[PDB]
Amino acid sequence: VNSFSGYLKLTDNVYIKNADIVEEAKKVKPTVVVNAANVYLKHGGGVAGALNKATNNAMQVESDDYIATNGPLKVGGSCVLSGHNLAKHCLHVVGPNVNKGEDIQLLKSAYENFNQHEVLLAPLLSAGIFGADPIHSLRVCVDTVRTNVYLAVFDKNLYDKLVSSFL
Ligand SMILES: O=C1CCCN1Nc1cc(Nc2ccc3[nH]ncc3c2)ncn1
Repeated sequence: VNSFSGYLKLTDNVYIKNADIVEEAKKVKPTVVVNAANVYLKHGGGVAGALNKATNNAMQVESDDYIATNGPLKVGGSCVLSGHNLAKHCLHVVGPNVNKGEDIQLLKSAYENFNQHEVLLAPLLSAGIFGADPIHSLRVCVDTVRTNVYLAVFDKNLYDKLVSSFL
């Protein structure tokens, strides 16, 4: 039993809700919140911009030190950093950005990072400003993640379409 409330159950392990991931994180304080990161951990917009804003830019400060030490992430890769005031940990995961020409096959590799964590709050990878089809992202999530994932979808219209089209 966990504190996630109001989710629709899609499969044994995947749950979905129309919610602002920022507000959801502040309420549950999950062990892991997933960020829709880029390889430079530049949290300018989309989910990342919103999460970072909620940390008063502390996420960005921490991320800049991470990059200075380690260099950029790989597309499809991840790193674990602090969750600041939102969660114990933030799993920064880089899905492919279609608006940069990146290979959509890397979306499966991106979701594989979730399997290293028993329970996660997450957005749909490569959705929004990353330019992928969210219906496809949900399909890859369900077919790749085996741990317990609670998906937050900001747009109500999109949430309803994802549910109504789910196989
Ligand atoms: O819906 C999708 C599909 C893929 C990415 N994506 N976005 C989100 C957004 C979100 N929260 C949010 C929304 C608007 C905001 N403005 N300022 C802060 C802030 C926070 N929570 C979950 N997914």
